Amino acid sequence: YEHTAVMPNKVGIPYKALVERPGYAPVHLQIQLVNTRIIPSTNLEYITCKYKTKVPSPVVKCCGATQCTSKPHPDYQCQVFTGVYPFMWGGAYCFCDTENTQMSEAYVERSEECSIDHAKAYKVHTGTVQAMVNITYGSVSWRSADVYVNGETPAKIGDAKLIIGPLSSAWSPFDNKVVVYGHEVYNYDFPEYGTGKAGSFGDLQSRTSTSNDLYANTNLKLQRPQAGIVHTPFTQAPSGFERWKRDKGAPLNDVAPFGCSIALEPLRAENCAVGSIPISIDIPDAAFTRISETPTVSDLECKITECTYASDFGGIATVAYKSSKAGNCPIHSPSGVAVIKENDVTLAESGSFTFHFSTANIHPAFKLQVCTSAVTCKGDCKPPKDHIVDYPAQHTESFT
Amino acid sequence: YEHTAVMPNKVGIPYKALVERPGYAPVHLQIQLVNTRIIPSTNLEYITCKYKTKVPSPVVKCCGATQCTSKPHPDYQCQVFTGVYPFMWGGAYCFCDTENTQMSEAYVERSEECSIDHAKAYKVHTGTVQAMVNITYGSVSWRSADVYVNGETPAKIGDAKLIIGPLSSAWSPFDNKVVVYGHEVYNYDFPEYGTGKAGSFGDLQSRTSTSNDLYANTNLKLQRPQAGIVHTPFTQAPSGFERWKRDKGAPLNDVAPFGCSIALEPLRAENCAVGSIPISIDIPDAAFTRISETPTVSDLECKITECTYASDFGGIATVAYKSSKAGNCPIHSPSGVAVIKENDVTLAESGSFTFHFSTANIHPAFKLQVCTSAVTCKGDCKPPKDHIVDYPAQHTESFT
Amino acid sequence: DLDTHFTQYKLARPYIADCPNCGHSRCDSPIAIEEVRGDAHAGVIRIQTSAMFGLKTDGVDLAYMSFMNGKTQKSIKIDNLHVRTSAPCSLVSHHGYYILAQCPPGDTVTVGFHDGPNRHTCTVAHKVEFRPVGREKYRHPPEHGVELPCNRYTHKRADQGHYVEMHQPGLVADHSLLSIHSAKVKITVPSGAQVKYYCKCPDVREGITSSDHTTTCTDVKQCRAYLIDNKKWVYNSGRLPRGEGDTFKGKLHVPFVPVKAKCIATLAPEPLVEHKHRTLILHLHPDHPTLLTTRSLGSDANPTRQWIERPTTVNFTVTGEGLEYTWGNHPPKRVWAQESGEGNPHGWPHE
Amino acid sequence: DLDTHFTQYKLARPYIADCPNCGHSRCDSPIAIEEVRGDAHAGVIRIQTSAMFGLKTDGVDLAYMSFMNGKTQKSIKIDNLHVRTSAPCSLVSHHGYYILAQCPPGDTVTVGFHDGPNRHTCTVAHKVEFRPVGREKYRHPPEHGVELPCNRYTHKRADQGHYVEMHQPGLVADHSLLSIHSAKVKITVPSGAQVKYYCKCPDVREGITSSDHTTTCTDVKQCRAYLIDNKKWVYNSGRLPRGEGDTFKGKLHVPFVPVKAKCIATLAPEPLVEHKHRTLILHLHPDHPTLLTTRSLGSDANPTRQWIERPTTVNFTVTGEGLEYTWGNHPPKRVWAQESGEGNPHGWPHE
Repeated sequence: YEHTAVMPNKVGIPYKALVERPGYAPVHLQIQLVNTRIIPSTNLEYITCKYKTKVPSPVVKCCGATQCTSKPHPDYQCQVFTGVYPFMWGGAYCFCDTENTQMSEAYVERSEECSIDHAKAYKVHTGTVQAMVNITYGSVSWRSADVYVNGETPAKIGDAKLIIGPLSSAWSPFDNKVVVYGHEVYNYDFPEYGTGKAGSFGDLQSRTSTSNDLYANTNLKLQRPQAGIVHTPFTQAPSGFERWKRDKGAPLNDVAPFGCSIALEPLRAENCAVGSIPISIDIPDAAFTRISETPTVSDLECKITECTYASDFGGIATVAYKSSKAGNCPIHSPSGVAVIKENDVTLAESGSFTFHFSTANIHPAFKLQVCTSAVTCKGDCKPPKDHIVDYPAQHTESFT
Repeated sequence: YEHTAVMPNKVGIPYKALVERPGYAPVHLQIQLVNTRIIPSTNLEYITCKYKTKVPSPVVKCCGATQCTSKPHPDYQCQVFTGVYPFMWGGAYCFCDTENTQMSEAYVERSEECSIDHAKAYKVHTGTVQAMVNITYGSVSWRSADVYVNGETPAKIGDAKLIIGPLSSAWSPFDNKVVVYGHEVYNYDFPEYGTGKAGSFGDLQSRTSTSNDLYANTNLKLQRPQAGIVHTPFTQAPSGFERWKRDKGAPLNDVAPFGCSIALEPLRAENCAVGSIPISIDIPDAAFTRISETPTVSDLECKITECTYASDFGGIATVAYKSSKAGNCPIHSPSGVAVIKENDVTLAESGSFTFHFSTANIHPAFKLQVCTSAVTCKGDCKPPKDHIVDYPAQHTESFT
Repeated sequence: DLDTHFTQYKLARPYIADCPNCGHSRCDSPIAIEEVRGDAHAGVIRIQTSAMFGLKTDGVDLAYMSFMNGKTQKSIKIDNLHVRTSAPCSLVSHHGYYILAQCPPGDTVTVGFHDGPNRHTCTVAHKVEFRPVGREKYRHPPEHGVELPCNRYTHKRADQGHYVEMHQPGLVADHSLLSIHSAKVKITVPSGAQVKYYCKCPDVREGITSSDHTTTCTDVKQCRAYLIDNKKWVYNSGRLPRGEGDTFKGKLHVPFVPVKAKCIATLAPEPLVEHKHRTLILHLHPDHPTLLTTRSLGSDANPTRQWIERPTTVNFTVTGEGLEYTWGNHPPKRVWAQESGEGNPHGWPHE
Repeated sequence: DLDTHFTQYKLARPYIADCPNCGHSRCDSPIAIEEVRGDAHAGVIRIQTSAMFGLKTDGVDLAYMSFMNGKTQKSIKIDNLHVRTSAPCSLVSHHGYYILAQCPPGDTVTVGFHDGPNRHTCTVAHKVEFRPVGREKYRHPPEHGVELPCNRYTHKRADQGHYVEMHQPGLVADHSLLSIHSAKVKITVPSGAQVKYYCKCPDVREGITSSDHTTTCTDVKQCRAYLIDNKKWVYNSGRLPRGEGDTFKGKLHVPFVPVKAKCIATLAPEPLVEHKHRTLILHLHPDHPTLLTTRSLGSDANPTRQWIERPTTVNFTVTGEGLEYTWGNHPPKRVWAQESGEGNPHGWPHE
């Protein structure tokens, strides 16, 4: 009646659940926990991205009391160098014998890639919790609707009134503080934004892609420009971006438990193959198919005349039912332990009539609770090969 | 090594402590605390304040059902009413002959008082919390140091690193949820964010003081227009920041734990006077006075030269000092029961040097921690009294 | 003031509306009261008439009176007006659609100028409360105590610091507008507007408007006399609907913001601070209810709550880091513990 | 286009700065390379010369080349520049200090044309790859494989998507600037600029010091020829030092931004993804390094990581609830299981 259904929160699997009832006829659902949703409140702490030593032009005080001063976009790594008597077309512009110093300054500054396709940290607050739940029916055909699990709407959306979550993916499998760089998610913790840690993630910490305040040391170390002429050597360690796709840490869209792959996310782990959303529906009795407008199935037998089997969708088995009543008949192997092609198939009394389903078997001996009364619906059929294909259409696995 | 102070936290009073250091000569403290702040990593959930039923203007579709258009302020009480026959000059402004509908709409909207002299909710976490204790050492110098949890933010405020425990402000005297009314801060619940309803302080949830969006239920009730003619009946009941000022929680600027007061704050605890502040600092030699002044203070005896019966500074006592090497010697009672106004008292071998203090009784047999040597300055005096005067300069007090 | 604020004045008209306690069958009140604001901490109360008194619509003088009679103003002296709240007010200033007037707080507001055989008033309900900020909480001061920092309104008309959503001088009927299109009712603009309309007969009934006219149904009372003004802004009222055809959602300020000044406030004398050994003896004798509370300091919170409205000696146990004592909503006092009364040892909390 | 943003063009003027390595005893050449950006993964590299080729500083032709020889321009053809990286590049477009060029990837960049009494070439380091942004990394320009999402350059030179510091420039030597004040060496402007100064001998060198020159030093080669271009803000190179007494604002964009879409790309030669009984047998045969990695789908977790840059038949034991297979930055594929070896009896013979 009030059809509980928990399944793994797995994106691409239509688990085709069954309301077991005897007041009215059992009616099919599909409690398909499509797409792992997580989405809490977040805070952009700092973008990281591979450097660009976009020199602010070296503030040079060549002699006497040195100054590298302060100009817009603070934080400048600045180092005096001597043994130079520079050239740039004409003669030296640093030249005293009280110093003979030419003061090179270089800071790390956001690349153009920081703007678009970039590592992006967050200190992620506990916030909200989200789910996405398909409910089909043995009357209604599909709705795959986003459903909240926090204080906003953990009630009715689409068919039936549905109470959602808590998820096992209420937080991402990745850490509280998370970096995301494209598809690839890198879990890295830091307390909050400020002045980071060089030669590791958050060695560049710009609040955003074009900014004033930042942390500009990707292990940027200026060195002496030999030969008595000045340029500015940049000795720099790989940033949290260069590391994260070719000097990668942990690529969470391939190593986050469950079955997750990820996009750019605040802290969400899309496409996880568990993260189970326990769905519970309060179905009004009216929405059902009546038990007298279905066969109250009796004389259950399954056979075939000819058959071919399919574990995606197309698995068949004729049924010699000679039921006490006759009518329409929603079918499902109880509570998302089968994938049924159909929502509802009519089944009468006398003769043999195939229905469609799909299961984690190669021949159809999956029980099917055909609008009252389960039966393993054997038939010789023919083996399919159909398992190279994506996330299941063979439920949570439970047969051959 | 460290900056001893075992002597309580107050405010107003210029109260003191004595740094036991054996590597260098000890240093006097005047621990003047009068600023104390918390400031964690926090999130402003909503400004609150009482309603203002700034009666919005409804999109009256008129008769044959009226549909209430969504206005730019989320959550709105809107109720169709029929049996009206509008007038606003001349006749009906609705399209039925006299079967007219008047769709009254009223939402709660930010008050002009919300801008200034308001309330302000907070979910108060921890991320950046600070235990602030100024010590004007006096013998050496000022330092107003803080503690920080986040490690991309310095905690080396003051001379160096200063550790308080019991903390002077790194806790919150208010709860996680706090409501605020001017001076009186009430550590009292409020409903999360984006969900708030009447029967709490936080029933109004405007995200800014003067906003454009809010969450508007403060027990605003539309009722049927009078006389079977148009207009908007708005019946408005009490709300957060109107009640809970006599339905009040604990008014923390007079009842805060840790001896503090609170107001409209980004989370701070002003004017603390916690149980004690045992201050311990990891400081270089600069914060101390050097060992050359006296390696150890060798002999001394103290007796009054007429004292006070009061913690007003006026008590004096000569001390026949002597030392391993002559020099300066910071002093203060090592209990702070006598609070000493002398930053430094000079010591020569077998000399005598009066210092200044405040005591609290006619026979001041208070130890004086003469930079590695205690001494009781006993003797009979004359009793002045005045004990309504501010928080102890005799702190750790519980005596006559 | 009378200088720049032609934001509201020029780009507005007073709007004639309606009120329940009026006429022989309800007068159309162009002074229809919405949005009473005694909600502050003040002593002065803000009323909103539908009328835009102030400047006529012109440059000078806040002491004229422009309400709407017709589609036209009625720009006359303010001497026929009676602001009242739940006690007779004396006007302070009008600015916009909003009038500030000095009178006690009140559950209702009751405004009216004589005109016609009737006395042509308008009244409305709105829950109002002033208070002095802090401990002593009242609905407005009794007549005593110190002034201390709470919200209050200014004398002068301009007193910005808030903004309300303004739509326009919205939809109200003005059947002085409504001519006849030879037998059908024809709406016209107040001052330039996309005028919202429908009849039982076809047009647009959502109030999506670009000068709607329905001249298909004969009766003036079977049609929607509505006005989306498209270059004007006035206070959003419930007795002034808005449409959606060319409505603004443009926030345009409110004058008469209660701002931080020295509010008339409270405090009752005679704290009578006395200290004998770790204890503040306090003879107390207030003029009017004083919320006393204290904090015996330390990690200790030690609250006290007691309304004191008559003579009572209380006590508060001062400690090793003091106690404070807060006789009303005036700021905390402070006290060191220790014996007064001569002659003891000293030098520890042990003697 | 020729004109895309007079933001850079008008408000920038070429300059000649030291090349970091040239091996002519380290020549000064106006092709002093800063900011090599092989940060678009599509065959294309943005390079920055220290001279502002493009438009001269005017309105006409990307097909000129204006560098500084002297303080004066030398406005000649674009094709007299030769960008190269490994094999010779082909220009795409120049704008500002920045050229977009179809180049091989390269650890270095090597630019050069005859200028001066030498061959005046210029070289600089910057790590370039045309890596997929994901679980793959690539070298050479696209010419094979499937497209999959990575960076690519804009052919659009108006981009305000980022901006490089150009606000208050300063010196580069151009001692052609430095005339003589009839015994002592005299600072002069390139074409306007507030030109700061000092010599080895005492002179003021804080504040604006375009009106100050050294009156005590004769030798030109020990003085600060300056260009604070504050009406034609130049690129702020490391081989162009700044002032210290002056402030001007004139932050100016970068034309070429690497953006992410479907970059012309590579996909390491087709893997064989075949599912047998609860097992992905995987014949694999890449070119460029592909991180193959998995996500065992279901209640399951089981990742695998192995860089595949060598042909290897590997296996990944697909569970009932599936496994995922992530052949680099080619999108993750997926495989369920229950078998796929074909034939588990679980029916009733009748055929």
